[PDB]
Amino acid sequence: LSTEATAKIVSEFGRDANDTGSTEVQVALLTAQINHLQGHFAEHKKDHHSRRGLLRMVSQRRKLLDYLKRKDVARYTQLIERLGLR
RNA sequence: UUGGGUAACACUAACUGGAGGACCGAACCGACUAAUGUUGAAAAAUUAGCGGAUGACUUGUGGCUGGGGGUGAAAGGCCAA
Repeated sequence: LSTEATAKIVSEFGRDANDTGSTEVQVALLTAQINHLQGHFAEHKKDHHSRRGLLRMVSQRRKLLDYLKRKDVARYTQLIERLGLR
């Protein structure tokens, strides 16, 4: 993931200016990495060690969403709708 | 295929679909048990009872391979009683 590719995905999801670590921002980056990693699975079926990597990643995202939906259900439906998870 | 659960793997339910030298059975094939017949209707036939059924299947016509040769899922079976 390129620098600008990361900085841009953080800005488009950033709640406000200078928003680096937020529920929607975090999950955004994780989702991205997950996508690239999942696509990395379509190929290299043998790469088992990487499978564990995404497991932790997706687990983190699952917990982040669980926290969000639990607190603000509105920000949740919005986040998912924008990304495309679930 | 749809729905649901899962990160994925894959799972569950419903629906769809319907293969299978598969099963019971028609064309049909086979033909175990008895009597009739046995100068018989018949040089192996009749009757009751009895077994099997989309395939490497069955069948018409045409054509090929021949004598100690051929042909034979072989029984020394068949090559016009």
